[PDB]
Amino acid sequence: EPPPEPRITLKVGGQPVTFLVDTGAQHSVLTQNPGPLSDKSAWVQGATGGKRYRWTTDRKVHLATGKVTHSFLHVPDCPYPLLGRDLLTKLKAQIHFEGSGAQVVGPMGQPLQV
Amino acid sequence: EPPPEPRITLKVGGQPVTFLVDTGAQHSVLTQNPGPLSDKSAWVQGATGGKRYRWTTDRKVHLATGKVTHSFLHVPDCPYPLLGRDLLTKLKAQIHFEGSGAQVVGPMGQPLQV
Ligand SMILES: CC(C)CN(C[C@@H](O)[C@H](Cc1ccccc1)NC(=O)O[C@H]1CCOC1)S(=O)(=O)c1ccc(N)cc1
Repeated sequence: EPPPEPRITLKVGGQPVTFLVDTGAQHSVLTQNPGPLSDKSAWVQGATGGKRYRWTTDRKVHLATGKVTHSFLHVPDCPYPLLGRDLLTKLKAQIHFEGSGAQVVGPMGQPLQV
Repeated sequence: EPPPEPRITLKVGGQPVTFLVDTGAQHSVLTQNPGPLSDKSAWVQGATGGKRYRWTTDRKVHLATGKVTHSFLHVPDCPYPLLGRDLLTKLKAQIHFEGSGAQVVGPMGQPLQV
C-alpha cells in the first residue's frame, strides 16, 4: 500500500495523502478516492505507454511553505499517489539520499518528516 | 534535446549519458542503443500500465566515488534515460528545488565531482 522513500504526507482537501516524491513526474497524481473530478483531461506519457486521464477539481494542499490550490491527475493505473515537479517547485523541497533511504527537507533546511 | 531538470550527465560504458534524475524510478533506465543485453528481464510498472523490459549486462558507470558496475533496464518506451533510486543511493545524492529549476549535488552539497 504505502510508497517507498522518498515519501511525504500532505493534507489534500482535508484528507491525508501519502505521496511518493517523484522528480520524474511532471504533474502530481492521485490514485484512489481522488474526490470530485473535472470535465477536463490530459494525455499522460508513462514509461510503458500513454493514456488519457482526468484532472480533479481544485484542492487545497497544505505545503510546509504555505497552503496553495492544486489540481491533480486521477491515474487509477498508477501504483500510488505521486508528488511531482509541479508541487516540488512550490515546496522548494530538498531530497537527501542517506543510508538505504531518503528524506525530504524544506527550503529552510527543516526536516519534513522522520 | 535534454531531459527536464533535475538532470545529470554520467559516463556509462565509457560515454556520457544525460539522465532525468528520477526519485520515482526504482531502477535506472537507458532507452536507446543500450549495448549487450542480459537474458534477464524485470516487470516495470509505469503510471499507465506495466510490461517487461530487458536488463543490460554490466556497465562501468563513473560516479563521484569513481567507478561502479551497474545494470540498467532498457526501456525504449521511455523518452529519456532515468537515474533512479538505485544510483541516487550509491551517489548519496541530494536534489534541490529551492534554487531556480532543480539541481543535483553530492552528499556534501558539491555539484557532482563525477
Ligand atoms: C510511475 C512511477 C511510480 C514510476 N515511473 C517513474 C516516473 O517518475 C515516470 C518517468 C517518466 C518520465 C517521462 C516519461 C515517461 C516516464 N514519470 C511519469 O510517468 O510521469 C507521469 C506521471 C504523472 O506525470 C506524468 S516509471 O517510469 O514508470 C518507472 C518504473 C520503474 C522503473 N524501474 C523505472 C521507471
